Amino acid sequence: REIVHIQAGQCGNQIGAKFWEVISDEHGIDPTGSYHGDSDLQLERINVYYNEATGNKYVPRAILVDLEPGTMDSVRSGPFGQIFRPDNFVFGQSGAGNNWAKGHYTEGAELVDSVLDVVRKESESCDCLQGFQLTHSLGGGTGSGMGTLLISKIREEYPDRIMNTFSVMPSPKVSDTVVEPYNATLSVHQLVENTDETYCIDNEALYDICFRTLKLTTPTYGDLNHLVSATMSGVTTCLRFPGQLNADLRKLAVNMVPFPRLHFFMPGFAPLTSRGSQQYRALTVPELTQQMFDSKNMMAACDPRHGRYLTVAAIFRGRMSMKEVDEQMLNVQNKNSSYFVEWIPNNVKTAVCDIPPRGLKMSATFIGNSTAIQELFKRISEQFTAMFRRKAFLHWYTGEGMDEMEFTEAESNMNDLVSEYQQYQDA
Amino acid sequence: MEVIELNKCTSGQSFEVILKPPSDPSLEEIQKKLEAAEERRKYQEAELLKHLAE
Amino acid sequence: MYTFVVRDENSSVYAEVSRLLLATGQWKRLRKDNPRFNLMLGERNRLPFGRLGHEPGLVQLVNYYRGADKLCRKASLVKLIKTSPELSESCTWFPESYVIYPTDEREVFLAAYNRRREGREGNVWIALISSEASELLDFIDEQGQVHVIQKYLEKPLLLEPGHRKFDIRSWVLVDHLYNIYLYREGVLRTSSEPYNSANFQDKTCHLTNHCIQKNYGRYEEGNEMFFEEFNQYLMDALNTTLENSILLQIKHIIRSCLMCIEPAISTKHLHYQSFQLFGFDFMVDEELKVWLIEVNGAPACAQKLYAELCQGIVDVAISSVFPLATSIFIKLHHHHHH
Amino acid sequence: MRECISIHVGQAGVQIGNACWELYCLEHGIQPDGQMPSDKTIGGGDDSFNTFFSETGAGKHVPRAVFVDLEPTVIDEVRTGTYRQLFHPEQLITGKEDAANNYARGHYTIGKEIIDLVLDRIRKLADQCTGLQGFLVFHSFGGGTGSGFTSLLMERLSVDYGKKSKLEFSIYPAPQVSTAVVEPYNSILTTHTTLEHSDCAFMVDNEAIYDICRRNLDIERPTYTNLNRLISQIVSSITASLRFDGALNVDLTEFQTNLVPYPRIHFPLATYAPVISAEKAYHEQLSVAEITNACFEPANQMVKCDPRHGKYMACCLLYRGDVVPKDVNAAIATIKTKRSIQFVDWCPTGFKVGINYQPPTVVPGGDLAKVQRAVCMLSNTTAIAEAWARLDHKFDLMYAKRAFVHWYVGEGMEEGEFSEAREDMAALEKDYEEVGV
Ligand SMILES: Nc1nc2c(ncn2[C@@H]2O[C@H](COP(=O)(O)OP(=O)(O)OP(=O)(O)O)[C@@H](O)[C@H]2O)c(=O)[nH]1
Ligand SMILES: Nc1ncnc2c1ncn2[C@@H]1O[C@H](COP(=O)(O)OP(=O)(O)CP(=O)(O)O)[C@@H](O)[C@H]1O
Ligand SMILES: Nc1nc2c(ncn2[C@@H]2O[C@H](COP(=O)(O)OP(=O)(O)O)[C@@H](O)[C@H]2O)c(=O)[nH]1
Ligand SMILES: c1ccc(Oc2cccc(CNc3cc4c(cn3)[nH]c3ccccc34)c2)cc1
Ligand SMILES: [Ca+2]
Ligand SMILES: [Mg+2]
Ligand SMILES: [Mg+2]
Repeated sequence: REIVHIQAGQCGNQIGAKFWEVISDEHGIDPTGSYHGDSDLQLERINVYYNEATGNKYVPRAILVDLEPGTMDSVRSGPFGQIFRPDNFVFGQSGAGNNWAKGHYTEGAELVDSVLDVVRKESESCDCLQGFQLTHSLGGGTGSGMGTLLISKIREEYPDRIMNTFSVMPSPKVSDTVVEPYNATLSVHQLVENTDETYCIDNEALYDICFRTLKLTTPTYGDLNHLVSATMSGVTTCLRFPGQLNADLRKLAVNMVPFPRLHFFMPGFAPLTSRGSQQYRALTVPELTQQMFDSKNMMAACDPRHGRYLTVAAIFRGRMSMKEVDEQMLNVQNKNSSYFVEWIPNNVKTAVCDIPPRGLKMSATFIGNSTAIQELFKRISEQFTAMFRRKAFLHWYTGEGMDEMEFTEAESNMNDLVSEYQQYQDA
Repeated sequence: MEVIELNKCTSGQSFEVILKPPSDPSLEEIQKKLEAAEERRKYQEAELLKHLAE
Repeated sequence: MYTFVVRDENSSVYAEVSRLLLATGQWKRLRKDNPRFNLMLGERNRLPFGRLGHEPGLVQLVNYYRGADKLCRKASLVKLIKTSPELSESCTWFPESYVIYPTDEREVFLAAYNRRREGREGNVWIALISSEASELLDFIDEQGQVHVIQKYLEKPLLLEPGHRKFDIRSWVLVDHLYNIYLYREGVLRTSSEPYNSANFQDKTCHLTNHCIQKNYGRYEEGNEMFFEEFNQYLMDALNTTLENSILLQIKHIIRSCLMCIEPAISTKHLHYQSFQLFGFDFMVDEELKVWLIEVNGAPACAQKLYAELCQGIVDVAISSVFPLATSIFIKLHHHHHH
Repeated sequence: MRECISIHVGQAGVQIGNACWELYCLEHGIQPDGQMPSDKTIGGGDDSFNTFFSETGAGKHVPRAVFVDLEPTVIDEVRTGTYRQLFHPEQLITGKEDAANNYARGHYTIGKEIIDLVLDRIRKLADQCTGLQGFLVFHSFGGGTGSGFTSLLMERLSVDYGKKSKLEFSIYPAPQVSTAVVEPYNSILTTHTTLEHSDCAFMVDNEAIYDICRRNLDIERPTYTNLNRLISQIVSSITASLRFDGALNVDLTEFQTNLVPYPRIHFPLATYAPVISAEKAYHEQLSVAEITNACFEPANQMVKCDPRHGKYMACCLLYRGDVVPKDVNAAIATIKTKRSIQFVDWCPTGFKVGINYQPPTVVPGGDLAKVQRAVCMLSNTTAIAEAWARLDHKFDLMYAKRAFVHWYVGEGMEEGEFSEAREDMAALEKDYEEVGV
């Protein structure tokens, strides 16, 4: 059961490099790709993300994509920069200029076939490929435009393979350019159709968390990425370690996605912690449960009380009473049953892994498929219309061959997605 | 009350006690259903590759 | 914070119970199809008992005893009595009755009605109240479904002033431990027109239902005499009490009825628990001998007693299972050694 | 002597199969390497244990079993398990991709790619039989393989072996031990498709096994290992009459005769006692009367329900250990006057009793304590329909919104099969009620 990882653009590669930095530590792989741990549990399901080569040196099944070499050169000189297969560094020179059209139609189209050659090369080595995973932002050009172009072309060559993504949503609080709503709207259209799981990461939520909880007056992208990497590691725990849960990506997706278009998840994590700030007090199970269900710990700026949970998945890590876990989980549902749909029995499932992450003696990762996610898309839609009603900044796109009608369609499909979530919120 | 059909052996014994008296599809049809469902997949997969072709 | 649901809206009794629960600020009402409940105030027909006690981490309770309809149905009650040895056909406190199916023990009814007619004995029966068999057997076949024929108590106790008929209604509560709680405040649903021994067809003086008789409000407010008065009347008119002359017989009939079916409905070792409010209807003859008329599975209460009873239910039946952060009941128990 | 072939489908089926054959070996004194010192007929024979085991000239006793999963990891643990030498590689069959808890995928999609292979590997066993009775099929309702591929196999077995009987050991889904949400769909779908192909099916609700392990074995959070070793004991009690000398339920045909008067209503309720913890320092051994009386306590049933509010059609009492007919009849007499036991009018109110003097064997280092006498009651009561009511209600809630349906349709299944199956289940609930009230 192998997974092929891809990371596109500036944001995608930086959280992606961070992901491989974190889980490489959990699996005891050093920057040079050599194993150095104590237990053997951290090698039973390591075939999922790593490739064995030249005398038990482990190489990530990762493909690093970008339309400019700036970010990928930083990755290569970074902490775990050496671990990555050098051939898997596929990059252009022109950049995308935070333009979805450049990444999806022109500049990216010129490079996409080169990436697929690496994807194809990795896939054919897998005994049984179970799916792909992508890390990118939706507010830029490459990770947004080319990222979705890759997904569309991956689905064409692998129409029966699971595609999950970790998608960073743009927000005016943490913004690079004003055309982010445009790029995001165009990308969501692509994600609604061609992915099985999308973990919606709002930079607004990551910002508010870093400021209002972690007590960081001015958070950087580095701070924001500590939160993401912790979540990325968490949701893949039970796939990376031997445990109770015998499930591939497909099976996992079947039990979380009641409707094909509604697969946009709210990720959460507890306890919330900043870089460097050392936690001494291990949380009790009641505290882990209460925190992972609190809005303040969600990483999409959406209030779960403004919607209902279609499905919920939780992963507790560390040494704890699995009985106490079941009791506390069953306590949340029975105390707030109005926030869970009644027409999907037992829609809250839990799993436990004995291995905790680095720095914490026990932690919990929250995956919620709430209808409250519509607030996220409604925000993008508002910011989108405000410019589009005046056709502002549109020349950047029409200069790359796009027509106004394609924007009108993308706008309609997301408003459809919003209305879809609203249908099941009132059932 | 009434014990009957008492049978005994080295391994054990069995009996009956009464307290009160009273008062397929063919191999053809299967392979047809399976292959009819396969064509429904092929049609769905085709509409996808068609949609992606556009 | 416990949770509950309501699946019977016509229940005047548990409409008051749902009220009281919400007023404690420790109970929360859910939707009628929400399974994650602690308490269920179920319906009267096809209550899904099979779906109770299958929710992990939820102690579930219901306000009905599954199988308690055998006692609360006239056709079943007669069967239950003359089939169960604990009560037997030789029952002293239950009128002689037979089950008759429209075109069964019809042949058994005839012979029993032989010397009751051709033997100078008194003779009146009830389903319509008549003194001739064919007058009854023709009526049951004319309506539709099964009825019960029963001996009519021709010599009822009569209240003066008025020379009136009456029937006693007792409210009994069975908790999850099958403790049998008799409510101390019962009621006499009395007649206002004088009982007529001759003509039976005018049923305003024979049938003592609160519905039929609405001389209403003459002697009593609502044709409802409570125990404090009925006790005083007995003391003045017959030199006896309510406890002695009637209540001992009532407390006996109640226990005998519920202890009979206990092994068939008890939720002692079940995965879901049950409690239920019953309404026993009794009848006293001139010799102060109490007769059981029927048992009501879904009883309505008296206006005065709604507040007190509906509070009592919460205390012993609900809060006993779900505790929150002198008694109005009489516990019926008796262990005679022999 | 007539042989029986066991078919273990899916994760639940395989791991339970492991637990059963592990227990069978200990009961017959067969070693992990397949050697049975007590068997003096080397190379073959037609004893009662040969019903479940064939023999090689080398003296190895191999199970007449086939393990099938659409996914290697579970069965791989058999290939490398302590009983690895016991089985033949041909008996173990694996795919590469599981059915992902998708009935349609295990039945139509992936099932089609392997159905011919399994039937062949089964035919290899049937060719070694002198007089095949039929098959015992172990699986789960909730699994895609256990539900999807099982129903497909059960259809084909009725074609290739039309005469032979077929019994089921089915795991009814419980939220406490499952991470799945679509199990109600899979359960209804496989029941509808297998119903006319199953002569007798023994259901086991994981909920009941789970609470029994918590209540009586004092295990706070039962693992599948805890659940299976208890389930294996129940299965052993039920199959003991096929593997040992006796005159009650000696062939698979007699199971249907004794327990199943009406074909569709072929789901007998199992109740087992006593279940005693091995860690229990002090234990007073229970009598015939006490263990027999425990067969009428819902807390000891494989499925939680209330037989008091239903009617019996058949009832078997299977004792193991120090028991004689005299004590049983006395126990039955006492219980009859205390409990509510109503039979249908067209059946005699009675009990078929089977006793095996050998007390129940316990897995060394297991959770179960050795007892002097145990019993397993097999009663065909209409009260088991409560399990269908539960399952059909959960099915209705999800399907009214067509939740998860696209996963099945995406595998070639039609939305109509959901309703056909649900209506068949609705007919079944009605059949139970016609008989029961
Ligand atoms: N009692 C018991 N139940 C099990 C066991 N393994 C799985 N189950 C139950 O089986 C159900 C899920 O079906 P599985 O058997 O795991 O799936 P499968 O048959 O392998 O089919 P796939 O979906 O293709 O994997 C859940 O309800 C589990 O509780 C087991 O070892 N013992
Ligand atoms: N054998 C009998 N002898 C005298 N009166 C009788 C009787 N059977 C019935 N009654 C009268 O019938 C009246 C009410 O009838 P009954 O209670 O049988 O029907 P019902 O169920 O509609 C009233 P409830 O709503 O309390 O159940 C009683 O008040 C009683 O006077
Ligand atoms: N969390 C996080 N978000 C980022 C980072 N870099 C850029 N973003 C966000 O992504 C958007 C810009 O996309 P970018 O990755 O620069 O586009 P690309 O490199 O051309 O694919 C903006 O909305 C930023 O807020 C990062 O390092 N971390
Ligand atoms: C970079 C890293 C990661 C990314 O996203 C993913 C990739 C692979 C796998 C997963 C995890 N998916 C998942 C897990 C569970 C689930 C449904 N889905 N239901 C559960 C119930 C209990 C326990 C776990 C789960 C996410 C993208 C990019
Ligand atoms: Ca031999
Ligand atoms: Mg940038
Ligand atoms: Mg499996």
